[PDB]
Amino acid sequence: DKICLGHHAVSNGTKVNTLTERGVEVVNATETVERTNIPRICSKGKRTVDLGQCGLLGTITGPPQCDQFLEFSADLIIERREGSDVCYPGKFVNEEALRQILRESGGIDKEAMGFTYSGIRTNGATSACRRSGSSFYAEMKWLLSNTDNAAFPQMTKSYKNTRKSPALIVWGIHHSVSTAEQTKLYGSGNKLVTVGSSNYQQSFVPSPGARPQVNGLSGRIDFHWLMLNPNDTVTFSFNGAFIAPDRASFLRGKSMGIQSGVQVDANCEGDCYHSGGTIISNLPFQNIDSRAVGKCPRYVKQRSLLLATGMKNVPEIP
Amino acid sequence: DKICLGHHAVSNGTKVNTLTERGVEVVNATETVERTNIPRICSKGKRTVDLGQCGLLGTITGPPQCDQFLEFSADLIIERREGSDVCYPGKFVNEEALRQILRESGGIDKEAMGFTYSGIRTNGATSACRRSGSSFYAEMKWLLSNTDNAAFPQMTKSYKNTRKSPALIVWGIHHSVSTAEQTKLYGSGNKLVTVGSSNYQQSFVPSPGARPQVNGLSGRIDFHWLMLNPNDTVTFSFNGAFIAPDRASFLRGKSMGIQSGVQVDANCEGDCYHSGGTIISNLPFQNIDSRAVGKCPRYVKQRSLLLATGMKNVPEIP
Amino acid sequence: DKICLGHHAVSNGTKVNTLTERGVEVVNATETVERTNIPRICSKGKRTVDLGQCGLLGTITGPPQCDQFLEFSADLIIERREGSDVCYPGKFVNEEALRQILRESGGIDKEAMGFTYSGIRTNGATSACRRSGSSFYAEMKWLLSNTDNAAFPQMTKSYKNTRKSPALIVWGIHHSVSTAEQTKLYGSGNKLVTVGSSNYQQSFVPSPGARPQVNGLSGRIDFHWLMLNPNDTVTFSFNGAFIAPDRASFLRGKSMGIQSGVQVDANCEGDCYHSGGTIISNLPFQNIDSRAVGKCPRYVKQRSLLLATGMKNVPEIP
Amino acid sequence: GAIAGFIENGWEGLIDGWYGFRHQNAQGEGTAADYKSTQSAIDQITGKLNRLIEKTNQQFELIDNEFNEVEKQIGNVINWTRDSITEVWSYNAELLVAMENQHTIDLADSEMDKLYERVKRQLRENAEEDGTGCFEIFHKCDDDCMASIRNNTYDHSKYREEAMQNRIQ
Amino acid sequence: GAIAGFIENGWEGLIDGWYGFRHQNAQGEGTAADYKSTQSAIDQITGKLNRLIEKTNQQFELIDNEFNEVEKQIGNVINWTRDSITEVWSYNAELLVAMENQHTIDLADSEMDKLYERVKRQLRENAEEDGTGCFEIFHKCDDDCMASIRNNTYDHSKYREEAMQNRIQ
Amino acid sequence: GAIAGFIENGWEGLIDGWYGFRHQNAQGEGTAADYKSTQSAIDQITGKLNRLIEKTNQQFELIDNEFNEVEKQIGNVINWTRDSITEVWSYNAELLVAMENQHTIDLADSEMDKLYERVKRQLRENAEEDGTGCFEIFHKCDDDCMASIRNNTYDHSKYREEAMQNRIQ
Ligand SMILES: CC(=O)N[C@@H]1[C@@H](O[C@@H]2O[C@H](CO)[C@@H](O[C@@H]3O[C@H](CO)[C@H](O)[C@H](O[C@]4(C(=O)O)C[C@H](O)[C@@H](NC(C)=O)[C@H]([C@H](O)[C@H](O)CO)O4)[C@H]3O)[C@H](O)[C@H]2NC(C)=O)[C@@H](O)[C@@H](CO)O[C@H]1O
Ligand SMILES: CC(=O)N[C@@H]1[C@@H](O[C@@H]2O[C@H](CO)[C@@H](O[C@@H]3O[C@H](CO)[C@H](O)[C@H](O[C@]4(C(=O)O)C[C@H](O)[C@@H](NC(C)=O)[C@H]([C@H](O)[C@H](O)CO)O4)[C@H]3O)[C@H](O)[C@H]2NC(C)=O)[C@@H](O)[C@@H](CO)O[C@H]1O
Ligand SMILES: CC(=O)N[C@@H]1[C@@H](O[C@@H]2O[C@H](CO)[C@@H](O[C@@H]3O[C@H](CO)[C@H](O)[C@H](O[C@]4(C(=O)O)C[C@H](O)[C@@H](NC(C)=O)[C@H]([C@H](O)[C@H](O)CO)O4)[C@H]3O)[C@H](O)[C@H]2NC(C)=O)[C@@H](O)[C@@H](CO)O[C@H]1O
Ligand SMILES: *[C@@H]1O[C@H](CO)[C@@H](O[C@@H]2O[C@H](CO)[C@@H](O)[C@H](O)[C@H]2NC(C)=O)[C@H](O)[C@H]1NC(C)=O
Ligand SMILES: *[C@@H]1O[C@H](CO)[C@@H](O[C@@H]2O[C@H](CO)[C@@H](O)[C@H](O)[C@H]2NC(C)=O)[C@H](O)[C@H]1NC(C)=O
Ligand SMILES: *[C@@H]1O[C@H](CO)[C@@H](O[C@@H]2O[C@H](CO)[C@@H](O)[C@H](O)[C@H]2NC(C)=O)[C@H](O)[C@H]1NC(C)=O
Ligand SMILES: *[C@@H]1O[C@H](CO)[C@@H](O)[C@H](O)[C@H]1NC(C)=O
Ligand SMILES: *[C@@H]1O[C@H](CO)[C@@H](O)[C@H](O)[C@H]1NC(C)=O
Ligand SMILES: *[C@@H]1O[C@H](CO)[C@@H](O)[C@H](O)[C@H]1NC(C)=O
Repeated sequence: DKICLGHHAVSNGTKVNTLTERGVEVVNATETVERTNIPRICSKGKRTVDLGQCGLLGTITGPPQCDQFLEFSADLIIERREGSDVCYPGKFVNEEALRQILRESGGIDKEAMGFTYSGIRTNGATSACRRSGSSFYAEMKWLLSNTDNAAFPQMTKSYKNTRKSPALIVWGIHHSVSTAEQTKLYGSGNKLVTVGSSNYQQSFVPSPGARPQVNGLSGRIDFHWLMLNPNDTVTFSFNGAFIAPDRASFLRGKSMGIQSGVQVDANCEGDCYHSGGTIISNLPFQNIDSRAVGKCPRYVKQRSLLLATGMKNVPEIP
Repeated sequence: DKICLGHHAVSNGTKVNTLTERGVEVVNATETVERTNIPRICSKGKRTVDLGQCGLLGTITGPPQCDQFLEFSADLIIERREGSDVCYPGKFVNEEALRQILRESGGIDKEAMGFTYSGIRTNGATSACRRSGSSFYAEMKWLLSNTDNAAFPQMTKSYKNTRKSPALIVWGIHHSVSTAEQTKLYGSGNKLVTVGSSNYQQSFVPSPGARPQVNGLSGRIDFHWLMLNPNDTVTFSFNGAFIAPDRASFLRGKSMGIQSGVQVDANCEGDCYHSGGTIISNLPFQNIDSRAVGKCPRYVKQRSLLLATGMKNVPEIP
Repeated sequence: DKICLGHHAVSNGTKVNTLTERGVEVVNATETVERTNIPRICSKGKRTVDLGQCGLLGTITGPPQCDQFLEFSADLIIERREGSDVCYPGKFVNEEALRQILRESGGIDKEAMGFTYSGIRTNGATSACRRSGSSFYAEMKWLLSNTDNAAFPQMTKSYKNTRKSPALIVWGIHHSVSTAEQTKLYGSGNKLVTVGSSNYQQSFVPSPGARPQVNGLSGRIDFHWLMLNPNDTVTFSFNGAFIAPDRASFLRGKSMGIQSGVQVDANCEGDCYHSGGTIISNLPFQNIDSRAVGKCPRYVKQRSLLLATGMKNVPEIP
Repeated sequence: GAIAGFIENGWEGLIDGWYGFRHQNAQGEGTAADYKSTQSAIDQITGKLNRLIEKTNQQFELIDNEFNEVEKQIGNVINWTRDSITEVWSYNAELLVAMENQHTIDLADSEMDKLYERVKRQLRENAEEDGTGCFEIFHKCDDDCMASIRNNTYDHSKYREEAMQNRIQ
Repeated sequence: GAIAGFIENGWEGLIDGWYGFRHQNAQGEGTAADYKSTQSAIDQITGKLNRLIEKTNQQFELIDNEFNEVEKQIGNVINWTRDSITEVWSYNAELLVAMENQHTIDLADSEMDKLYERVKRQLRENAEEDGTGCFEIFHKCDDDCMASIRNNTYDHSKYREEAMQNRIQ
Repeated sequence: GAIAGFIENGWEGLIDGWYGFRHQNAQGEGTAADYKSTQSAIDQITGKLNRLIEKTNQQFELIDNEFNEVEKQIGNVINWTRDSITEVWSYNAELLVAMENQHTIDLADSEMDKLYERVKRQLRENAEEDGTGCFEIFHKCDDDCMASIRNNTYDHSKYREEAMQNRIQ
C-alpha cells in the first residue's frame, strides 16, 4: 500500500558548527583538536640521554656534571632545568645558537688539538669545579704565568682540522675580581687574545672587576666558540687571561633536543614533544603546547573543533 | 487557475565575486574590509599619557622633557615623533628592546639605589640639559675627579633588588670630545667600567674623540641597561667616564604603547590603533595599516571584498 | 519514441583529488604546481650586471676584480659564487645587511669625500691587490706613519653629505700580524679610531696577532659602514691602523639582486628567479625553489596538484 | 498577459519577503510572501554574518619603529615576515568571501527549489508544471483555495475528481 | 497510525544503516536499510577522515628557550611570528571544519534525495508522492513486491494496469 | 539494442559538447550537443581558471645567503619562519584544489540535472522517465519533432491527445 524512504537518527545527538549554523546537531562527530597528553618522554626506538644536571654546552667544556657526556651519542637529547653549563661562574657568547647546533648534532666526538706549552703553568684549578679536590673544566686548560706576578709570555697556538666535518672549537676569557688578581695570575700590563681563522676574526680583552659572588666566586670565565671548516686552521695569539681548549668537538650525526620536566619512558614510541610530555595523535591539530617540537599536529587556540562524521540529526515524530 | 513560485529582485543590484564568476549581481551585499578611520586616539576607559617631547626611554634617565613622567602610570602609552630620550647627545644600546619593555610596563616606579661617594664630584652638569640653569639627567649622577686633571679613585658600588619584581637598572658611559677633555674630567691613564650581575656580565671603555655637534656638544653619553632579577645584585666597578644611576625602575603592571601623530580623544572607546588613528570595526579585515596594533581585524591588500547577504539578483522580465 | 539526456566521457580519464575521494577520474584536468625551470636568467627589459669574480660589497671598496663596477648601474644584479669582496684578507661587519641594501640600490654613484693629509704616507699597497704592480683598494687609502716606526699623528677628518640622499660611507681597521708590524706602520703605543655622526657612534681598536694566511697574508682588514643622512656629517678621529675612504657612495635607484649559477639570457623576459634559473608561469604555485625571489608563484612541498577542468568521467556501458 | 515564476525571472514587486507566491484566478492576480522559506534563508545568511563578527582575543604589539628605524637586517627580516603573512590573510580573505558567496547563492537556489517542490507535492495530481516555475491548476481555485495552498491546508482529495477530469480531455 | 519518510523526520529504529525503506501492507509494517546509498555516504565521510589523518613530514625544532630566555628583541620577534602563524592555523582549523561539516551535511541530504528519486523512477506511473517522503502504491504490494523495490527488481509493467485503474476513479 | 542516458553512463561519442541529446525513432538513432548547458559549464570552469591566474603584486627579496651563510641564530629563525609559511601554503594549495575539484564535479552534476529537468517540463504529460535518464515519448516524434525538443520549440499541446491516449491502455 505504501513505501517510505528515510534516514536514521538518534536521541543522543551531538552539536557541531558549519558555515551558517552554530550548534547544529549531527548523528555522529569526532574531535580534530588533540588535548590528551602523555606526561612522559616516549623514547622507544631513539637513543636518549638525560643530561640532568649537565647543561648541553657543558658537554663541550666539561664541568664535573658533564663528565659522562663528554663524547655522548644520541638520537634524542633532553635538557633539564637543573642543568648548568658552568662550574666556575660564566656564560657562553652566542649561547643559544650553539645550543641549537648541539641539539641536532647526534652527540659529539672529541679529539685532542695537541697544544704544547713551555714557561707557563697549565694546572689552573678552582674550588667551584670540585672533583675529588679542586679542579677545572676537563676539556680546557687554565694557563698561568709561572710563579706569581711573573710576566706571561706572548704565545701563538694553531690547530688544523684534518677531518671532513667542521670542528667545534671553544675558548675562554678569564675576568679576575681585580687588576690585582689579574696581575698575580698573568702578570702586569695589558693583556690581549686574538683568534684568527680563514672565515673568522675576533679580538678579546680581559675585564678585571668586582662581580657578585656565584659559587663563592666573583670572577667570571666567558666562553667563545666557532665552527672550523675542514682543512681550515685556527690560530690563537695571547699573553694571559686565556682559557685554552684541549680537545675539539665533532658532530656525530643527526638528532633532536627538547627541554622537559617529566620522566623518560622507553616503552612508548613518540615523535612530538613538549616540556610536559609526548603528543601521540593522528589528529591534525592540538591545543597542548604552541612550542611543541618534532613531527606534530598544528597548534591552535581552540580546545575543541568537532568534525561531523554523520548526517544532520532529525528526531523522529513521536 | 495558476499559481507561481518566485523570489524577490531589484533593479539596484550589487556585484560580488564567487569561485566561478567575477561581478555576479546579488540582491544585497556588505563590506568585509574596513577602511573607515578615526583620526583620533580613542582613550576612554584607558589611563593615557601623551609623552609629547619626552622620549619613552627618557622617562628612565630623566631629561628635562620627561620630568613629569619619572614615575608615570598608564594603561595606554603614546610616543610622539618630536619626542627625545636625550638632552646630552647620545643613544641607548639595545634601545628598541627596552622601548618594547616600557610600552607594556604599565608605567614605572622609581626607587633610590642608595649610592654614596667620597673623594669625587657628583654635580656634573651641562648646558644641553637646561633646568633653570645648566643641569643633568634627574635619575643619573655625572661623576668627576674632584678639582681638574686629578686622578679618579677606583670605586665599587653595588645594589641589591629586595623586591619581587625585576629592577630596570641604567648607566652611562661618557665619551669626551678629546683625550684632553677626558683627562680634565676623570684624570690621566686608561679608564674601565665593569658591570657584573649573576646573569649579566659586560665591560666598557670610554672612547674620546671628535664627533659632530649635537645640541652644541661633540661629546656623547651612551646608555646601557639590564633587568635585575629579584634578590639578585649588580656591582659597578669603575674609575671614570661613568654615569651612575641614582634610582632603579620597577614596572607597574600592564599596558600598550603606540606611535601616533593625531590628537587624543577621551570620549570614544577603542582597542585597535595605528599611527593615524583608531580602528573601530566588527569587520574581519582592514586595509588601513598593516602595522596596526592592539585587538585588530587582519590587514589585507584589498580595499574591498563584498560578502553577499542576499540571493543572486535576477531582473524581472518586462 | 525515446530521447535521452547525457554527458560526454573518455577512456582517457585523469585522476584528481577532492574533499572525499582520492583519485577520482575527471574528463580533463590541469596542473597548478609549476615544475618547469628555465636554467637561464631571463634579463630582457632589465639592465643586468654579472659581477662574476667581483663581490657586491667589493663594488664599494674597489678591489681589482670590481674596477668595472665602481659606479655600476642596473635593474637586475647577479652575484656569482666565485665572487669576492676582498683582495687583502678581511670581511665586512654587518655584511649581509649591507648586501641587501646594495641589491636594491639600482647601482652606485661615487663622489670624492675630499680628505687631505699632511705628515703621513697614503700610498699603502699590498701584493694581494695586484694591479700592474702591488696596490690597494681603489676607493680607500692605506694611511701610514711616514718613514718606519715613526709616530702616527692624531688626525680628525670630517665629511658632510650635501645631497638629498643618504651616503654610504665605508672605512677599515687594519689588524697587523704582530704588535711589531703595527708599530712599524703606525708607531708605538695604543691606537684608537672613533667614528661619530648625529645618529651613529662607535669606537675601534686594532688587534695585532697571528692569523692563518689568506692570499699569502696573515693580516686582516675589517670594514665598517654607515648610512649618512642628508645634511648630516661624519667625523673620523684616529691615530693609526685606519683605512680611510676616498669616495662616498650614493644609491642610483631601484633594483633586485639574485645569486645564480647559470648563464644570463637577454632574449627571454622573466620576473621570478632562483639560483638555478628563471620561473615563468601563470600557475599559482611552484615546487622548484622555496627561496625563489621577485614576483613568483607561492612555493609548495607538493610536486603536483591537479585541478579538474572537466566533469567527473563516467565510462560508457559497452 | 500571463504570470511567470522563478525559472525565468525574479519579482521586483515581492517587497515583503525573499520567496513568495503569485497566483491568478477569477478574482484576479495576487502576490504574497512565504515565511518559512524566507526565514530559513535569512537565518542562514545572518548565521554567516555572526560567524565573521566573532572577534579575536589575540592582541599584537609593536616589533618595529617608524620614528627610529631598527637595525637593517632584523628590519628586513621583520618586513619579510609581515608581508608574507599579509599575503596569506589577503589570500584567505579573498577565498573566504568567494567561497561564502558561492554558498550563499547556492543555498538560496536550494530554498527556491524546495519551495517549488513542496507546492508540487501539495497539488498532487491536480496540477501540471507550465515550465516557467508555475502550476496550471486544473480546477477552480478561488482566493480562499489559493490561501489554502500557501499555508499548507490544501487537501487535494477535495479537487481530485474535478482535476483529473479536466487533465484528460 | 500512519508511517512517514524523511521529509518530516528521521528513524531512530533504523539501526543497521544510514538510509532505508519503511513499508506497510496487509502483512504489516517493516523497515530495512539500503546498502548502496548508505555505503556511498560512509565512503565519502571516511574519505574526509583519511584526508585529515595524512601526517606532515615537516619536523620543527626549538628556536627559543624556556630555561634561559633569549635576547628580548629577537625573543619578541619570535613570539610575534609564532602567534601570527598560530592565528592563521586557528583560522584555518575553524574554517576547514566548518566548511567540511557544511559539506558532510549537504552530501547526506543529496544521498537521501537520490534514493527517493530512484524509487520514484522505479514505480513509474504506479504510485503517488504523499508529501511525507513516502509513496502511496496504487496496487497490492506484498512483502515479496516490497523486497523487489528495495533490490531494484520491480517491473512496473506488471502492475501498470491495476495501478492506473485505481489512480483514476 | 536500447539507448541510455546519464543515470548509468557517459557518452564517449559526444565529442562536440559536454552535454547533449540522444534519440531514436523510425529515422534511427542520433546524437547532438546542447549549447546552453555546455557553455554554462565551460564558462564556470574557465572562471575558476582565470581566478587562479590573477598574479600577485607582492615582490620578495633575499633575506639570507647561500654563498655566505648568515649568523646561526638569525639563520635558524629565518628558516623556521620560511618553513612555517611553506607549510601554510602547502596546506592552502592542497585544500584549495580539493575544494574546487569538489565544486567543479558538483556543478557539472547540477547542469546535467537542470538539463534533464528542463526537457521533462517541455514534454509535460506526453512522456515518462525510463529510469536510465531517458524519456519514453508516447507519440510519434520524427527528426523534426526531436529537433524541436532540443531548441525548445516543442509544443506539448500538439501531441497531448495522442500521448495521453497511449499512456492509458
Ligand atoms: C670579591 C668580594 O666579594 N669582595 C671581598 C669579600 O669577598 C671575598 O673575595 C675574595 C676575592 O675573590 C674571595 O676569594 C676567593 O674565595 C674562593 C672561595 O669562595 C676561593 O678560595 C678563591 O681561590 C681559588 C679557588 O679556590 O677557586 C684558588 C684557586 O687556586 C685559584 N686558581 C687560580 C688558577 O688562580 C682561583 C683564583 O684565585 C680566582 O678564583 C680567580 O678568579 O680561586 C678565592 O680567590 C673570597 O671567597 C670572598 N669571601 C667572601 C666571604 O665574600 C671579602 O673577603 C671582604 C673581606 O674584607 O673583602 C671584599 O673585598
Ligand atoms: C669639537 C669641535 O667642534 N671643535 C672645536 C670647535 O667647536 C667647539 O668645541 C668645544 C669643545 O667641545 C665646545 O665647547 C663646549 O661648548 C658647549 C656649548 O656649545 C659647552 O659650553 C661645553 O661646556 C660644558 C657645558 O656647558 O655643557 C660645561 C659643563 O660644565 C661641562 N660639564 C662637566 C661635568 O665637565 C661639560 C663638559 O665640558 C663637556 O660637555 C663634556 O663633554 O660641558 C663646552 O665643552 C664649543 O662649544 C665648540 N664651539 C663651536 C663654535 O663649535 C671650535 O671651538 C674651534 C675653534 O677653534 O675649535 C675646534 O677644535
Ligand atoms: C705570519 C706567519 O705565518 N708566520 C711566519 C711565517 O710566515 C710569513 O709571515 C710573514 C709576516 O706576515 C709574511 O710576510 C708577508 O709576506 C707577503 C707575501 O706573502 C708580503 O710580502 C707582505 O709584505 C707586504 C705586501 O707585499 O703585501 C708589503 C707591503 O708593502 C706592505 N704594505 C704596507 C702598507 O706596509 C704589507 C705589510 O707589510 C703587511 O701586509 C701588513 O699586514 O705587505 C709580508 O708582510 C710571509 O709571507 C710569511 N711567509 C710564509 C712562508 O708563511 C714564516 O716567515 C716563518 C719563517 O720563520 O716565520 C713565521 O713567524
Ligand atoms: C562516530 O564517529 C567515530 C569517529 O569516526 C566512529 O569511530 C570510528 O570507528 C571506526 C570503525 O570502528 C574506526 O576505524 C575509527 O578509528 C573510529 N574513530 C574513533 C575516533 O573512535 C564511530 O564509528 C561513529 N559512530 C558510529 C555509530 O558509526
Ligand atoms: C543588506 O545587507 C545589510 C548588511 O547585512 C543589511 O543591513 C543590516 O541590517 C540589520 C538589521 O537591520 C542590522 O542588524 C545590521 O547591522 C545591518 N548591517 C549593516 C552593514 O548595515 C540590510 O538589511 C540588507 N538589506 C536588506 C533590504 O535587508
Ligand atoms: C583540458 O584542460 C586544458 C587546461 O584548461 C585545456 O587547455 C586549454 O585550452 C584553452 C583553449 O584552447 C587555452 O586557452 C588554455 O591555455 C589551455 N590550457 C592549457 C594548460 O593548455 C584543454 O582544452 C582541456 N581539454 C579539452 C578537450 O577541452
Ligand atoms: C620595513 O618596511 C617599511 C615599509 O615599507 C620600510 O619603510 C622600512 O624601511 C623597512 N625596514 C627596513 C629595515 O628596510
Ligand atoms: C615569548 O613568549 C613567552 C610566552 O608568553 C613569554 O614567556 C616570553 O617572555 C616571550 N619572550 C620575550 C622575549 O618576551
Ligand atoms: C637554512 O636552511 C638551509 C636549507 O636547508 C640550510 O642549508 C641552512 O644551513 C639553514 N640555516 C642555518 C643557519 O642553519
